[PDB]
Amino acid sequence: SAADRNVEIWKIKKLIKSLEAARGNGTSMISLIIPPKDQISRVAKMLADEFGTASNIKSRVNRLSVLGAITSVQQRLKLYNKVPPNGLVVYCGTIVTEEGKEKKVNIDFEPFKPINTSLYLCDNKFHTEALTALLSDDSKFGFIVIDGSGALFGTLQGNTREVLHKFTVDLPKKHGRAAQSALRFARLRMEKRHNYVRKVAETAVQLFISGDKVNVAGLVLAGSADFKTELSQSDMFDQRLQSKVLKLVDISYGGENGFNQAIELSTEVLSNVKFIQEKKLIGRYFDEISQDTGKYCFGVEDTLKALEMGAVEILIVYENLDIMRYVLHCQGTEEEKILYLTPEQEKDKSHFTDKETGQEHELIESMPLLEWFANNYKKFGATLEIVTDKSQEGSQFVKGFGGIGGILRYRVDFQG
Amino acid sequence: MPPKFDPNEIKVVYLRCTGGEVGATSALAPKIGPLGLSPKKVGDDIAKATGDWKGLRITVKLTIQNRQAQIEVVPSASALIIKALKEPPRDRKKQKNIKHSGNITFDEIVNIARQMRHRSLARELSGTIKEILGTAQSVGCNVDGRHPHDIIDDINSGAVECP
Amino acid sequence: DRATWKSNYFLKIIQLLDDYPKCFIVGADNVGSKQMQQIRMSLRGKAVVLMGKNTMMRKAIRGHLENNPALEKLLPHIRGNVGFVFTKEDLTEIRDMLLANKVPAAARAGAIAPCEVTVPAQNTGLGPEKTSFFQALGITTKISRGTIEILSDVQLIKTGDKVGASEATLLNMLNISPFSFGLIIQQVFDNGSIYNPE
Amino acid sequence: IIEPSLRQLAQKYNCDKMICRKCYARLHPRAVNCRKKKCGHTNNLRPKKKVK
RNA sequence: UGGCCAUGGAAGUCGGAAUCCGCUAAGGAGUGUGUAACAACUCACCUGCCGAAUCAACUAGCCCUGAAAAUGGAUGGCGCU
Ligand SMILES: [Zn+2]
Repeated sequence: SAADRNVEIWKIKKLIKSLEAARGNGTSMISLIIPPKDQISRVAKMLADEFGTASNIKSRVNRLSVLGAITSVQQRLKLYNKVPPNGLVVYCGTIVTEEGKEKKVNIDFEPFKPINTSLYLCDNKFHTEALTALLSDDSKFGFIVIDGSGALFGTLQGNTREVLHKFTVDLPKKHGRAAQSALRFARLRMEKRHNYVRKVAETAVQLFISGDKVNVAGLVLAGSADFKTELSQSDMFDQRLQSKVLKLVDISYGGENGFNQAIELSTEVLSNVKFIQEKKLIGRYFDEISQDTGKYCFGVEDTLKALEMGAVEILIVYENLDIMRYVLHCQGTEEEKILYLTPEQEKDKSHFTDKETGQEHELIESMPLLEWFANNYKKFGATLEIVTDKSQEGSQFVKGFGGIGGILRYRVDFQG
Repeated sequence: MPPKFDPNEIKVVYLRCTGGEVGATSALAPKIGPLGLSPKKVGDDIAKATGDWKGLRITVKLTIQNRQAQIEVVPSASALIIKALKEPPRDRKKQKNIKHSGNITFDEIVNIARQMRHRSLARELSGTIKEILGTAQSVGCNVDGRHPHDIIDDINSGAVECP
Repeated sequence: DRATWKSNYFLKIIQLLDDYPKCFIVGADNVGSKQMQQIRMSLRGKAVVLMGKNTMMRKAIRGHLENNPALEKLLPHIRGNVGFVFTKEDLTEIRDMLLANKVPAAARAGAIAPCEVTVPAQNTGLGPEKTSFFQALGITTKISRGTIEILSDVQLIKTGDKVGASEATLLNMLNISPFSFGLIIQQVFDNGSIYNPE
Repeated sequence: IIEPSLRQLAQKYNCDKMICRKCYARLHPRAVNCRKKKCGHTNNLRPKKKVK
């Protein structure tokens, strides 16, 4: 199910947030990650040697803690018999926290999504940078590799390199050694070749489409010999699939040996997709401002109000955003209020005396707003869109408009 | 309220409907709210206070603004009061399967329902109103284990008691 | 359907004729359902209003029924858009109640004018809008700070005059509704005797 | 811009028409069947799309 | 009568389970237009005029649409209603 996947993603996001905060002493923590194809025996051996090396670390507190961390991860790996699909992630350590509570901790988990990253690290903190990068990059891309020998279809997350399907073909020879038949054989050769293109296109429709709408956000044709060209510029290739064709890549090799080549050449064009979608989005937002319309809104004080009411269609946010949702509470009367505060207005603020009654109105701790948007944008209108500061329109949105706004479902008036 | 910003009396009414709880999607104030001195969050809290502990399965909200103090009331709709007098109360979040059980009798309880109707209907007294409110029920299905339709024709009660 | 209903409609009109010895023939004219509902609410206790057809051409069958004359006089007057009002109270009082109720109903573009309609000197209730619609025929209107104010009490339409389209629309925008009426009384039936609103 | 009654007069002649689904023939708005022998008096008709 | 499900908005109207009573002369818990949603408009029952047939769904004859080829062209030709 899709909802169950979303819950698992959120659980793991929460888990990562708790691990980032952790911290401990020296280099006690053991950030370990395993890729899916890898053998467990090989990792178990590695850890055993690392345990051996640690067995002469001059320090006391560091050494013992590290040995016990490596001991624990080795035991965790004994519980598995193979590295599960999606890879494995193991985070062992001896965390310090409040109440002087030097507690040991071990979190192995099969992560959501296939990850391609190996990692071993020891440090004072847990290294959850690779995971956060996989959570950000959800843009799957598709990869068709054409060749006279045989095709290949595959997919490509930020890290992960998939193979969906492939075939080979027994195509005819270039030449026909009869004068009259040369013409006919040539026409027959061109028909067989077109039927191959037709077959490839049909297989692409089967694979890359999901519920009459393409799952992949990009689509790379690679190969040689103006064959990938035939696929892009052809009426047989379906337009809904064809419209997202981003590169035609000239490679050497064919099949899996060329798949990686095609990725490397295509890497620059693939990274630019997110940037283009941002430009289109913010460009559409700024259209409304250029004309009268009045659909657009901006700033927490306005955009949230718009969101509460006659809702937004699209809510556009900067990635980073400072602004934070605090929960203010009264000592005596039990009155409360929530406010969305900037970095200066949140850090120190004499505003929060109750005034009417005459008491100190204590600010009970925050949940950060952009996270707040992510929590319950389903509650409001929907389509939470994060955008960077890189594009010229994006930089305007961040610097000028404060990195927050929304495109509204209908016209709205405002006051004050 | 006409030229700039003036309250001569302000007993201004406007009809909102639906209000089980606060509602995140809200849509309570704007347009009519802020211009006229009624705020937003406080107005939502007052609406929750009036429409709290029954009804929590949809309500009606006439909002009589006295300058800044709104007077929320629950004017009765027939289907709402039937749903209030059901097998209560599994409020929200399961729930889910669904709100259409509809085997909750109400024989002499609907007599109160026809009485509380704000005159209306262009009736010849309850004899005809009984027929109306006995069919408003999409869910209830009338007495113990009855149908609605033609059992209504043979009524033998409450003709002279409902005025 | 429409055999049993037709028989039921015959039973309704005969029962009303048997119950009440007095009927008030009222012309429906350009009338709303809302008007008819308001009339029902006002005349609920005493009178019962009805709206028929050429099965009101059937008082003949009531007169046939081993009893009544006098209903023979009522046959020619069931023409035009006609409805009945059966009742037992009185005649001149009920006529006054029918006259007193009525409804506004805004200008009919093309039809005759019953009274001398005027346009009092007052603001429209708008911003800087089209004064050209008012001044096209022959009205003195100024933009006296935003609002379109009419600057003189003038008669547009007189008695027995045809109402133009543009002037009818301007009256509808101003919320001036002298035209229409509600319902008219043509003839009466009172225990055998016929009157003509007198 | 343009007087409303005058406009609707012009509309009657250019806008309030049926259109044949087979041959695109422009037909009077009462139409049930087409005019045209080329489409065999189709009867697949649609209204001419109004300018928004 | 903001009917219920559906809140993302459907108080007749993206959809779907429903789907009856009152007033009734009579109007579907609604054909559509259109609306964020209404509104506003539009689509029975009955009259007023006029003055005998009217109308629906099938079906099969001839005719037509469907029906595009390369020298100029063939119901055998001329022609034929
Ligand atoms: Zn045609």
